[PDB]
Amino acid sequence: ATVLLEVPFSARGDRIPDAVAELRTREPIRKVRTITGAEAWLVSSYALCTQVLEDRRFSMKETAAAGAPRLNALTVPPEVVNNMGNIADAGLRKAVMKAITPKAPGLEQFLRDTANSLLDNLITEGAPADLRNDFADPLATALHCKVLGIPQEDGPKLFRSLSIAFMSSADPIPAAKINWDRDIEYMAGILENPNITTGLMGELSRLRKDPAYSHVSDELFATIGVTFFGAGVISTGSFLTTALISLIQRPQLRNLLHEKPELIPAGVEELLRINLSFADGLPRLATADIQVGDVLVRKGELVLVLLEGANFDPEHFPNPGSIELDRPNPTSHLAFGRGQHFCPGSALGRRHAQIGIEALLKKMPGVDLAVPIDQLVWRTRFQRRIPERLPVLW
Ligand code: HEM
Ligand SMILES: NC(=O)c1cc(Cl)ccc1N
Repeated sequence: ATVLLEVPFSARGDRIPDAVAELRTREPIRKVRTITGAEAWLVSSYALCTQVLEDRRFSMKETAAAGAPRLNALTVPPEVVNNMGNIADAGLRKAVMKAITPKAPGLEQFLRDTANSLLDNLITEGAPADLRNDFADPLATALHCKVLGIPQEDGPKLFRSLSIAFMSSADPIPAAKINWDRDIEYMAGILENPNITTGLMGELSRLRKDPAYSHVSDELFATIGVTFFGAGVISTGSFLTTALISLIQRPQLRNLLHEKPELIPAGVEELLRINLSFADGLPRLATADIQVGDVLVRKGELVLVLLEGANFDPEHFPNPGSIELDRPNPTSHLAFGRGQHFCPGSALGRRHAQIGIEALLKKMPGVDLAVPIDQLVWRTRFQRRIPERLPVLW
């Protein structure tokens, strides 16, 4: 006899388990068990992932309901799961999004300079270098500090909350509350800080004093800075790191982008499509009985949308395991989600990786793993799959 199939299948972000294809072919929606012991539906075909993400009756908000089947424990106050709905209601949606485009003046030059300088330093210290801790993460952290308008020097302390903040835990994490509360006081201080006038926090400080926002709470303003810092640094640093590994593992692809750097955008778009950085399916709670393939999902039940199920579905991406820079549907992957909660930092996520890859390829054209790929240590019980250290030589 066997327990119900458990998720996640594997912390490894350098290979998709064979089980995913088997599941997608035989059972594109099946019952699994999460780390909390709750039952959920795993959706692993493009068509069904797309359906669940586009049907708002599969609610993100409701996952936070007391007594709901859970993927993992909340690392935030329950009202913060409705973050984007709260931002929408307070009239802050247009302002938040305009503040987080890679289109801001001199932001790209900032990324480029920062990536180059992180890289010059690696080269000066000599190989082996750690591309996660000493390149991709400081790059992400530096980008979000610039973007928020906060001092660069504050980034590493805020960054160190993230190994806890993005845990995927069966149980509540005392440390997450500590960090959350601390980082919220930090962001509040920043709203009251007369020198913080640029980026997202500079803008939020203005709107805060505007009579049109007089009834928006201080908690929400601080929450926006903590959440956008955390979600963004975690997501871009994780993505970049594992996209480097895929790049490294493909010297032919790396050559091509080195010769023809104008293909880098088309490359990152494939790197996003194939990325395994999201460790768990996207959770949603059925607010009604909804047919999904052969299964009638009952109101109250948890549904997990498996992003690599969609992104490696051969019915939508032929030869899905393969990076092809000339697919006719290149950006239709679900790497940023789909429908109501589509990632608001997608343009920023894209530029960060394009530039980080671009600079890496110029400075380190012979970049290569300095250990066998199996030696990478994968972070467990975490909402991203990342190698703890990315040791490389060049
Ligand atoms: C390449 C980097 C990134 C990847 C792969 C990525 C992935 C995603 C995905 C798949 C979702 C949808 C989650 C869901 O529907 O449950 C999402 C939502 C979100 N992301 Fe991004 N993301 C990235 C960069 C960013 C950046 C740069 C920011 C902002 C600085 C950001 C902040 C958010 C926030 C606040 C949400 C919630 C959207 C909502 O609830 O309506 N992430 N991220
Ligand atoms: N800074 C934090 O501790 C934190 C950040 C996010 Cl984005 C989510 C949960 C957290 N505890």
